[PDB]
Amino acid sequence: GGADCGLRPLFEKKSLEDKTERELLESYIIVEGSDAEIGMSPWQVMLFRKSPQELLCGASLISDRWVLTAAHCLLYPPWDKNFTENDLLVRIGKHSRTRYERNIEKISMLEKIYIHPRYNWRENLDRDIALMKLKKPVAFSDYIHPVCLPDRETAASLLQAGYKGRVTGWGNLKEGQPSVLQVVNLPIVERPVCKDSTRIRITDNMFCAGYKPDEGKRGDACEGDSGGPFVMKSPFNNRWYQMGIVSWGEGCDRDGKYGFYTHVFRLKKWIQKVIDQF
Amino acid sequence: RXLDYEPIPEEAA
Repeated sequence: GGADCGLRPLFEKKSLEDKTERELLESYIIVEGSDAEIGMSPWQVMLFRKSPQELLCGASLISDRWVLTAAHCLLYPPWDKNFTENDLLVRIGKHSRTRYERNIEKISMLEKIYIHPRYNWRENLDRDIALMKLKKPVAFSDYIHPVCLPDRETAASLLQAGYKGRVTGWGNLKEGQPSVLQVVNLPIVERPVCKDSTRIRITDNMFCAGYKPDEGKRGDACEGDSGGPFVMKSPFNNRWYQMGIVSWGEGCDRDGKYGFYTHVFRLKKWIQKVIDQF
Repeated sequence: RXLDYEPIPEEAA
């Protein structure tokens, strides 16, 4: 599925708007977040561990058989993490964090994991992206629906400083755990400001988002949220597009610090290549 | 950064 991407069954399809999407549209020219509405992010996936039944990361549904996530969720040698297909399972259609949502959520097994060949875990998590092929296709519903991958023009017009995006996840609320899916809308920040906030070498395959100390507002992703989607609603065709993947950050919601995200469009050719061969 | 659950019944794994 991908022709009906980005149009949510409970919102766009019914001409209903969620509580905070107007905030995103008005800007076009999880710590400190809030509870998500039912069906607000039908592409949100939970990367789950089979051994100690645990939440590992967020992820996103891009088609009936493909899930997108951060490569650090699967491979991060500094912490002795190197997961294979059989160590994990994905839970799609969820709202509650801990509860097995009977008749609503669907669980899938991984058939193959693809990590970007030039993923730089040794230094700055450059090219922090990974694809996962589901063993069997998932059926869409009111709570399960894929998000769109951006094209050159969508990336060009939407990826601008000041424009707000949305991050969702079941991660930590502070640097305990939420009962349900959290959501926070954050503005994209100027590259110079991103660079000047850290000693880490940032590349073109990343972008940072968040409020500046003087802006008053707060918000950020945190542990448990990584691998999750950073999405924006296009004001041209009303579809939701995934512009970033929650990558890294120095702490959570720290003043003067910003969350970093994998630049999905710049790595799109790798995505297409993988899906077109496997 | 960097990277309570109810068990899952045998309806997948």
